[PDB]
Formats: sequence, C-alpha cells, structure tokens
Amino acid sequence: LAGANTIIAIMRLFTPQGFLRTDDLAIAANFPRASRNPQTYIPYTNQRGTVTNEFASRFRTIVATLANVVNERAVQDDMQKATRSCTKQWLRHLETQFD
Amino acid sequence: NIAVAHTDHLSVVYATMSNFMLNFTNNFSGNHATFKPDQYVITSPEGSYKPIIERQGETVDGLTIIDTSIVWPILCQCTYPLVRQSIMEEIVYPDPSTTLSQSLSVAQVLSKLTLPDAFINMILSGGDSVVMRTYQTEADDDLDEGIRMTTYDQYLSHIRERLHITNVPDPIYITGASTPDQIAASVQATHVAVVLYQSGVINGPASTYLRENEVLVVMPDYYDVVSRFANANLQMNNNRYHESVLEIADIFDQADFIQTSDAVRQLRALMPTLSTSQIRHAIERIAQITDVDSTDYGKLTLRFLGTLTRSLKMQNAQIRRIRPDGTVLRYDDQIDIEAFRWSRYFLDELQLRRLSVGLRLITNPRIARRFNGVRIMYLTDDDPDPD
Amino acid sequence: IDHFAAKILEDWRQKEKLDKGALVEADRVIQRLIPLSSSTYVQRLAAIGALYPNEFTENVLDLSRLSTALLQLSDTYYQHANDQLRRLYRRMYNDSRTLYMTQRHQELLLAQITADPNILLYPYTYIFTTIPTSMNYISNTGQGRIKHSLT
Amino acid sequence: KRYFPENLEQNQSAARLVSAVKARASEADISSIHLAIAREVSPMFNVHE
Amino acid sequence: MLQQPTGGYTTLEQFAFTIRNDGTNATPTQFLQLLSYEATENELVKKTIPTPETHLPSARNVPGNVYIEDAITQALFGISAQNVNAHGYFSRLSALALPNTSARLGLDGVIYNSETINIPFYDPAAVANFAATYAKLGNASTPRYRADMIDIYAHVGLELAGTDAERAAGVMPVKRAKFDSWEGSLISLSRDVVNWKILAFLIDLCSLEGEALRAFKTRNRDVFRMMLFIMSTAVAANVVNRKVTKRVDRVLEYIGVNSMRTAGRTATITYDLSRHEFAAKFLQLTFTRWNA
Ligand SMILES: Nc1ncnc2c1ncn2[C@@H]1O[C@H](COP(=O)(O)OP(=O)(O)OP(=O)(O)O)[C@@H](O)[C@H]1O
Ligand SMILES: [Mg+2]
Repeated sequence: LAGANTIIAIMRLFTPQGFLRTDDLAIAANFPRASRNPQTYIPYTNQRGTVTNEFASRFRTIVATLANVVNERAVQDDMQKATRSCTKQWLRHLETQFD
Repeated sequence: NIAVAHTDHLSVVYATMSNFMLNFTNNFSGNHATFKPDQYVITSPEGSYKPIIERQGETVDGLTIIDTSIVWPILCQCTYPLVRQSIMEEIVYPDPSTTLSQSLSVAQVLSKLTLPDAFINMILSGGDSVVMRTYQTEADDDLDEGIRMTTYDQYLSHIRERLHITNVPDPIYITGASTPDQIAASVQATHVAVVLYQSGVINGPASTYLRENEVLVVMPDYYDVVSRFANANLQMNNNRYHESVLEIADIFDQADFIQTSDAVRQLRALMPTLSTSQIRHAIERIAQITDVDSTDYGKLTLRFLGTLTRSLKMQNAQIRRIRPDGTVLRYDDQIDIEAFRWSRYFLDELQLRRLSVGLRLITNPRIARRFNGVRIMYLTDDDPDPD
Repeated sequence: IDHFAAKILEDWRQKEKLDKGALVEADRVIQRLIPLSSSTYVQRLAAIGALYPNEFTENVLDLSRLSTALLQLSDTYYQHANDQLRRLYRRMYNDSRTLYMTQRHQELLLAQITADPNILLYPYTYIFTTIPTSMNYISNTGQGRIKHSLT
Repeated sequence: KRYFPENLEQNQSAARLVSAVKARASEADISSIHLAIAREVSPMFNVHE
Repeated sequence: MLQQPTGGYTTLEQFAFTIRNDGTNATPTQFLQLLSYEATENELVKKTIPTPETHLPSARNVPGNVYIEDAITQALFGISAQNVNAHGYFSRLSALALPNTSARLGLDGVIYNSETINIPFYDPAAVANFAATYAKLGNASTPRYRADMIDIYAHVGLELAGTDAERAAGVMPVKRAKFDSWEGSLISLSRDVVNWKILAFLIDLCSLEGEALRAFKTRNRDVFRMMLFIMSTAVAANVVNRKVTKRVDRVLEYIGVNSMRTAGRTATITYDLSRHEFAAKFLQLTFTRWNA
C-alpha cells in the first residue's frame, strides 16, 4: 500500500517459515480425510547446511527489524528513553536464545 | 591555594597515567560541543553485535555513579604535598613495576582467554551457507552445471553483511539491458561472484556468462524464474533445477576473514551437522583440555570478571564502529585503527604461522588412517597382504 | 568539514580571479586544504573542491549553507552525466591525499620554486586537464522576483 | 528461566521493560506446552479465540 | 675470489634466481607471465627520483662478520623482520667502499673484516662500486636522508605492471594485479625470494658498464620485477582471492600504490614503519642505478 510501507514490512514478520505437505502416508493408509486433497503445513523444515539455521536466521532479521522499530520510536519521558535501549538489548539476547 | 597542587603535581599523574598499557581509549578532545566517544562493536554476520560501550547499568560495585559533591572536599578539606610548602613533604615517585606487572597480567589473561573459541570459530568460518537453486540452461548439463540463484532473503542474511565486512562496492543489479562485460566489472569490483537481479528479461550472452563464470544471481523470489531469462535455447524450465547448499567458503575467499584451505575444507567435510550448542560444547571441551597458566593477579582478575563468555557469536566476528544512529559502518582506513581491519580469528601472528604447518600435517596421506568402506567376500586367506 | 569548506571557497574565488587574468597577490597558489586523514565527507569536499566546477562561477550553489551545498554538488559529480567529469571526480576521491591542480596553477608553482629554490610545497600532486562545460546557468542570489517575458 | 541477559534484570532502567516481560512469561507446564503443540495438527470444531 | 665474467655474476649458474612454482623451479619471468592486470580509474605518473645523498654512513667499529645479505633480504621480503633500522649494520657495507680495504663481501653475503681461507668472495673493485651506492642504505633511517615512501612506488608499478607503451609514456593506469594461484602463494614467493643471492644482482647492477651493462638490464629485468612484486604485495591495501570455476585467482590491489599499512596479515609479508623507510631507500638507490 502506497503510504503505509512500514506496516506491511512489519506484517511480513508474521509469514510462516514452514512448507505445505501432502499427507502421503495417510493417503496410502486410506485414513479418513475430509479434504479432497489432504495436506498440512509443517511450521519448519530440517536444517540443510552444516552450520546455518534458516529458522534462526529468520528470527535474526525479525529482531533486527524490531530493533529498528523500537529505535525509530519517538519518546518524551526519560524512562521511556531508557526502556527503549533496554528493549533493544533484550531483543538482542532473545536472538541468541532462539539461536 | 589548591590550584598550585592541582596544576603542578596532579597533572603529571594524569600525564603518566595516560601512558599506561590498559588506558587504551581517548577520553576527550576538549570540545563539549562535539565529543562523542568512538563506538566499536564485535559484530558478526550470523548474530547481533555486542557494543563495547553500553548503558548496561551494572554499577560495577558503584563505579558508574558520579557524585559531583566530591569537588567540595577537594577545594576545602584536603591537603597536598605541594600546598604544604611550611613543612616540605618529599614527593613520591612510585615504582613502575606495580602497575606494569598488573597490566601485563591482565593482558596475559585476556589474550589467551578467547583461544579455544577462536580456534573453533576459525575452522567453522567457511561453513556458513545459503540454499541455492541451479537451473540448467542447456541439454546434457550435469545438475551442478547451470545458472545459480538464491533468494534475496538469503543474500541479506549471509552474503551482504560479509560484503560489508570485506569492504567492497555493492553488487550490480542486472536489468537484462546489462552487458556481460558489466557483470564482469562488478565481479571484479566485488570479488565474490554475485549479482542482484532487478527487472526485465536477461539477454542470452549475459546468461552464458552467468553460466560459464558461475555467478550467483540473487533473484528476489522464485516466481516463474524462466520468464526472467531470454531462454532462446528453450532448455530452461521452472521444474528443472537442482537445490543445494553453498558454503561461504565456496563464495568468499579473503585470507584473514575466512579460512578456506583445502585442509580445513576436508576437516569440515568430516564434521557432523552442528548446532550452535554443539560448537559451544566443543569450545568448553577444548578449554577443559588446556587449563591455561595465569599469575595469581591474573586469577584474581579472572574471578573478578568473571564468568560467561558464551552469549556472543564469534562466527566471523569483527570489530567495527557503529554510527550513533546504530548502523554498523564499514571499516575506514583513515579513521578506524589498522589492527581492526580483520580480526585474525583473534589469534596471534605466530599461531597463524604454525597453523599453516599444521594444516600441512593434518592433510598428510600418511596419517589418513581412518578407513571408509569395506568389501564382504568369501575367499581363502592364502597369502595375507593387508594391502 | 567546516574548515575544508571555507578553504574550498577561498581557492575557488582565487582561481576565478586568476582565470579572469588579473594580477593577484595570492598568498599561496592553491588555497584549499589537502586531507591526510579524514572521513568520507571531507574526501568529497576535497574532490569537488579540486574540480573548480562551473557551478560556483554560475552561483548555482547556495553559499549560506556552504558545506551542505558542497556535499550536494559532490553527489551529482559522483554520478555525473558527463563521463569525463565523473571519472575525474571518482579519481580525485580515491586519491584524496594527492593534491590536484590545473596546469596553469602548476606553472605558478614552478615560478615559486625558481624564485626560492628551497621552498616547501606538497610532494604528492597530479596535473589534471580541466573539462569544459557549456551550460551557462543564469543565477542571482539576493532579493528580487524575476519578471519573465515568455517567448 | 532464561528471559533476561545478565545483569539487565538488575539494571534500574530496565524495570519498566522487565516487568513487561514478566507480565507475559507464563510458567512452563508440560500439559499446556504439549497442548500448544498438538493444537497445530488437531482439527478445530469450535472456532478458537 | 670469484672473477666477474664478461656478463655479471648473474651469468653464473651458481647465482640463478628461480621461484618455486607448479612443482618445478620456475624462472621469475615465467611466473610474471601468469600475472594479469585489471586497470582502474586512477593514474600513476612517475616524478623524477631525487638524487641519493653523497654521504656514506660510517661503518662503526664492528669486530665481527656482518651477514649483510640476510639482513637486506629480510628487511625486503622477510615474513617476520622488524626494527631493521635499530641495529643499523647496513652501514657496514661502507667498509667495502674504501679503495684497497681488507674487507671482503663473501658469496655467503657476509662482510668479513679480513680476507680469510676457503671463503670465496666477490672482486673487491666491483664490490667497492656496489658499496659506493648501497652503503647509503645505512642512512635509510636518519631524518635528513629518508626516501619518499609514496612517490617511488609509482616507479615500481611502471617497472612491474607497465606495458612497453605505458612505460615509454611514463604514465599508466593504476592496476589490480592477479594470477591463478595455489594456497599460500605470496608467502611461498617471498620466502623463495628471501633465499635469492641478491648481492649478485646488485653488484652486477653497480659494476657493469657500457653495452655489457645494458644486456644485464634486459636479461635480469624479470628478476628485478619479482623483487618488485614482493614489495608491492607488501604495500598493497588488500589481497583478495577470487573463486572461479574451481580455480582460485589471487588478486592484489593495487600495484604501484603504497597504502602505508603496517598491520599483519596471513596473505603477505608486512612492513613495520622501519621496513617502509628501508624499502623506500632501497628503491631510490636501485632505481637510480637502474635508469642511466
Ligand atoms: N558524493 C560522493 N563522493 C564520493 N563518494 C560517494 C559520494 N556519495 C556516495 N559515495 C560512495 O558511495 C556510497 C553511497 O552511500 P549512500 O549514498 O547510501 O550514503 P552516503 O555515503 O551518505 O551518500 P549520500 O549522501 O549520497 O546518501 C558511499 O559508501 C560512498 O563511499
Ligand atoms: Mg590565510
């Protein structure tokens, strides 16, 4: 949307990192399934590289985006100015938890 | 009455303390209007940076709260060796040895403190990777052959920050108006072979260049990618590609940035898939194997410091100034000190020197005595040669 | 930045007076500073500063906020439609420690050396040829609405 | 728990942050955690809120 | 004593200069063939080199036999050398500068105070020629006599990267040198040069005259360029490698531009400030001899 880019860009953090998967085994087993073509969306896939994790890197760009968000936040109270920078540190620590 | 002592005595103590080993930063410039401390961080491409200065708010046993009231005792209820002169106190000229021996102890500790972490992260530096699809431009191409592609998201998460660390011009967008020679100029400017796609169909000579030269095109998304190329050959097709990993070592090749020796390549190939916790476990075991020597003052600083180090990723950690606005500046030859241009995996020059010899040792055929594969077969054992 | 700005202004006024061919008491032939170590922005000032761009003679820049204007000018020169001026500016930006001067300056340096053989002047220098530009901008800072007569 | 870097929980400026996080952080309970996992694949016959 | 041939000492097979490459002992020239250049927007324009000072530093009373060759080669291409100006034994070369001195420059690269048995040495006249210039390496450090460490490198570029046309013109584009390369190539090259008996090249560059000298300059141009290459890698701002279809091309940027950088790096041998003044003085002298 032409004027509200930052909103959409924040909204893209919510897009899933998994994949859509046909229920192959349930089809072969002839298990009941109301959908004409059965499938479920697995939230995440297996790590494929020896070191990098696509999921954790995703979260890294998410917390980076959010850190930019908190950074761009105007504040007037001094305490709010403080919790801004602390929020930034706590994000940067969540990143490592997630990793 | 106090001014004579503050000017003629305290000043040489500030002057002498300015030369001490560990007082490693500029404190001021004299301009209140403009002095902002230089703000280095230990950034890594695969993690958040640690600012060296932060409002971490820990009082360090009350070190960081500043009572201005302290000027009152100074002006009024304190005496000085110079002011007293009507008794003449002799001035004290303290031995170097006490602070030097301390400063050295600290330097000795914190020098080696990072070593096991440094070694492992030095090995794994080439191991970071991006998923990439290789579409085939022509018939009878091996699946490894063809134009190589990666999502913009992968270029952002890995390749771009490393371009910042390597301090090179940003790779050109290719609009399909682009000549192969322009792509060449870009790859020459940024030594990693990469070009962001922008828009429009890409002409065929450029495609043969992107194929022959193994340039990794950075497509924004994989939506009908064959529409993006002038597939005059008509061999390229959306269902016809081969996905695979691409290690950072398979793209970058800077020397003190990213270990890329065929030896370490091989050693990495032998490795099991790794989580960050497995790596931390490696580091802790390497640390436990070699209990580093330290002088008693060093054990004292160690226990004062004095615990975890594990919060910080050091995958390709570097030291870089951040702008106060919060962006991480590229290394600047005229501002930042030269020693920061590459953390050399935080190893000493001599360790790097020996390390090359050791890579010659590890890669040696004579010690490659773990054997893979076997052959079950039912023969007589008549004349036993192990060979 | 503010020092480099004032010096660039001084050398441009001086070179402008020299190019008109008037005899002038230049206290030093190249009035502008030579960064030895500086941030990027200073190197941009040094670059467009050494270009002696037509825009100053045309008063296209606003001198009230000089360095800003200078930074702005540099950007256009950084991506100039003229290949010559763009390659020239780029070159000056990558060799900021070198002093750049037109030939007509250099002869004055040689005269200054022939007069006092042991005079010290900056060792690292390059003699670029000035690139002509045909765009004769009208301009006038200062009050007064323009009363156009359209053709 | 691992919610806060040391020693940000102790920093005075962080109070308004720390309390906020503590307002959100439920204590762990396997029945609830497993339930959150299972709900992802179990069919929904009454619109969740 | 070794008699000097009609050509230089370099004509002897004893003094062959050959960097290791592709499993064989390559002559420097056939390594220089591997080099290729990416021209950039900048121009190198060579200024006239200032005449080296008349003064020859005193060779202070040293009882022992100074190993001059090893010192010069390590100040020039050493992987670990530093504070090359601190000892200041380069001045010792001056002891050879006198007529009829009892000092001898041995093939070992030692300066004996006295002629001694079973140690072959260069003809004292030619060595007096070589010392008559290169003793001035002894004042590479003294404030009155330091070389420019910025301008001289443009000459290096021309003598290394330059085409015959750019060379005759005296002005070439700044170039980014590159070559298909093996692991640790610059360190291996530089160590293969530290082993060179460069005093042979220097003594012939100083002693030979007339047409016989000129044939030296062509025959040994590539050697000079190899030393120049190790120096230019020592001052290059960065030495990237490029992946290209399972072949790696080492690339140093840039030839002919001293970056003054002094921080170490795995890729190439590094100059302390002292080695910058040393190499710059060495270049002033060596080019001053080279062009005549
Ligand atoms: N006027 C200029 N002169 C020389 N180099 C420039 C100039 N403008 C940009 N560059 C180079 O190109 C890059 C462009 O950076 P970018 O334009 O995003 O922000 P910037 O450096 O503040 O420039 P600008 O002020 O034009 O935004 C910089 O890293 C700089 O090295
Ligand atoms: Mg003045």
